[PDB]
Amino acid sequence: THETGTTNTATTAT
Amino acid sequence: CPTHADSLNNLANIKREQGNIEEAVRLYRKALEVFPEFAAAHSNLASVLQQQGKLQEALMHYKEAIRISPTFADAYSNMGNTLKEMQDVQGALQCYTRAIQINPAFADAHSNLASIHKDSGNIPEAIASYRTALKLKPDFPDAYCNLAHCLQIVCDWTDYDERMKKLVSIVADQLEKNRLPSVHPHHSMLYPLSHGFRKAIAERHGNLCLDKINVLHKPPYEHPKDLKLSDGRLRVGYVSSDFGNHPTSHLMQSIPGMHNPDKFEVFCYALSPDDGTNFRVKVMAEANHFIDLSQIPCNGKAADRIHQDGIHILVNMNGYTKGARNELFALRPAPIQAMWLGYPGTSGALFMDYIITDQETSPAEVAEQYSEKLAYMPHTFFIGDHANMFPHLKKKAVIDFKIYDNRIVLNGIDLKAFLDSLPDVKIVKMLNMPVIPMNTIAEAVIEMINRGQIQITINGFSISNGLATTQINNKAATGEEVPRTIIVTTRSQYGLPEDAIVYCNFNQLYKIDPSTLQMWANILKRVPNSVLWLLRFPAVGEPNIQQYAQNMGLPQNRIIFSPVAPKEEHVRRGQLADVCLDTPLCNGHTTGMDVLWAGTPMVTMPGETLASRVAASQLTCLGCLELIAKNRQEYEDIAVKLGTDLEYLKKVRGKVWKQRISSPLFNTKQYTMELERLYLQMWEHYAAGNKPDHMIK
Ligand SMILES: COc1ccccc1[C@H](NS(=O)(=O)c1ccc2[nH]c(=O)ccc2c1)C(=O)N(CC(=O)O)Cc1cccs1
Repeated sequence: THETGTTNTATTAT
Repeated sequence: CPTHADSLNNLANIKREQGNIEEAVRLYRKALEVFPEFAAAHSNLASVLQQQGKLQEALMHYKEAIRISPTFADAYSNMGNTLKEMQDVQGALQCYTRAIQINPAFADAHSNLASIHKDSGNIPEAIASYRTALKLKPDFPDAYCNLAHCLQIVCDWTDYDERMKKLVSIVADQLEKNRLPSVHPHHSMLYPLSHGFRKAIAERHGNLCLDKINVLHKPPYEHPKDLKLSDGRLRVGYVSSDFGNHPTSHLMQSIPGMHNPDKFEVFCYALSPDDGTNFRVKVMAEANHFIDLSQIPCNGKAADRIHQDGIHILVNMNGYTKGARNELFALRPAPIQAMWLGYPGTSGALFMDYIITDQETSPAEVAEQYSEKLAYMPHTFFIGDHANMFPHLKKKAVIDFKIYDNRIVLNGIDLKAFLDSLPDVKIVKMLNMPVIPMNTIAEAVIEMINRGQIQITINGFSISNGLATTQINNKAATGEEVPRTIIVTTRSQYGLPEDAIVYCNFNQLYKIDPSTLQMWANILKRVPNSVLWLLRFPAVGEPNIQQYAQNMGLPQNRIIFSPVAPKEEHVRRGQLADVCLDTPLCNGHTTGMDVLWAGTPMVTMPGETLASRVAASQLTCLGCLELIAKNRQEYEDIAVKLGTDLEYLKKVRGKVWKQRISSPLFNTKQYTMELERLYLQMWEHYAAGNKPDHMIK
């Protein structure tokens, strides 16, 4: 059984 | 001016979303040239480096971001995802819990934490954390879809209809927006998605492999155009993470050694280290060549090794499963690359030429479900090693506790020898079944079962309690060795009734949907006293199934659950059932082979997906077309007839018991010969200068 994918967070520069 | 670095970083973020990973890397690095202490740019760069498979370099930039900004929760959560991929679960948990401690409202980190719980087998905590993520970020496709699979796993069908609607909606939106779908390819079979969507899901996950090989800047390989360098022999390479104690070896471990060395040279490329089991020993000893690619983690260097061996046909046994390195196939080290056996579906990927299947599983009218060209085996593409692994189940005897074939069962290598010294055994004609009367020996055997004793000795023969195999010989329990003793298997061991029909299904519960359980309920309601035998797979799904069954008019005492068992006990106890009811949503695959080897008729309704038609392919090769239903009414009628016409049940059980031996289904030698004829059609086709086309003979 494959590992569950994850969500990378993109950071907005301000 | 600070807008310079900020603008580069935010433009790179856009490029990443668009799939232009190379340009994103360039802009992130330019941002770091302009503003070296740029925490966000370090972390965003590490994100795309992770996506390119540069895991160690990504970690380094994550730590730089956190050194610059110790409370940068994005970087902690992103780093957790990289550690999870490196198999460092404790490191990943430490990062996720740090991120959530910094920012309790951080939806993404809650969802990434949930994925750890899901993979650990802690489905209630995964559900809680996914639900926290969706509460914080209501539009969150990864969390919704992985939550949906959590609920599938435990058979929680609350608002199942709206769940499927939204799953399909999410995939449509993601496909339309050129994003990676949040439904995984191996799961797409479970949901009412179109065949186009399932193929597109596959292609997009395959594209992930391209981002990881493109950074290698490798040119195309030159491929052999003849067999001269190999002495006229076709070089076949089997690539798999599962040469070991894994169901794929339980299916095909005999095939490498059965290839004809006068016309074939067999290379097995292991993606996993040696797990110490006899499965790994056997393939390493019987393949002409065995190559441990787990020692060569660079996919460019591993592909070079494949290409140096001169492989003509390279066989992908993983598809989208744990342990896959489809990057190897994306680099195309061989002129012909085929999907086979390990993955029930299309790769959707340009870099795979063929899928090895058959006309029952994959009839020509549905070729559009697959990106590959179809390559037909003559009977079924499925195969199992049961005849080699479980020969003790070729014969059985029973005790007449009063005559049934599946209430008290004995199997063993020396079973016939044992019975030679019991002069009062009766031989029943049904291929012959000996029947031990209720004598002194039988009482001692039954007493062993009732007292939970491990084994007894009668006339020098060891007689084992079938529930204690791991205490007697752990290698017998796993299928690594053939059991030596006579084994006793009984309905009482599993709480099954002695005087009623047992319908069984030994699949994971996520293969059941409401529609399937309703169909099973219709059957039980028509066969009085019959029961359904399912597995705690997992246990927390049991109250959900019991509750839904009761709402369908079925008392709780009609469904009996047993624990998951070691491999040999799981196949052996299939002999206690009268009938197996196959799951139409996704059939039993390995488990279909298992139940037929026990002689248990399996009723199935082939669907449209490859995964929904395997069991019928198996039953066609077996030669029991009367067990294959054209619709739900036929499926119920067949199952009810087997449970109510006991002479018919004896007839059909007799067919399975006999044809598991006489048909091609479990014949690995014939399978390997026909596999070889298919490889040679592929090779000749290529050798004549043609691109792949269907090989349907
Ligand atoms: C070594 O087994 C691997 C390895 C990798 C992936 C799947 C399996 C394995 N598939 S298998 O064909 O062998 C197999 C075995 C026992 C079985 N016992 C049953 O009662 C019913 C089915 C069954 C199937 C598996 O499905 N398991 C269940 C899980 O994931 O928790 C793990 C195991 C549990 C007991 C021994 S093994």
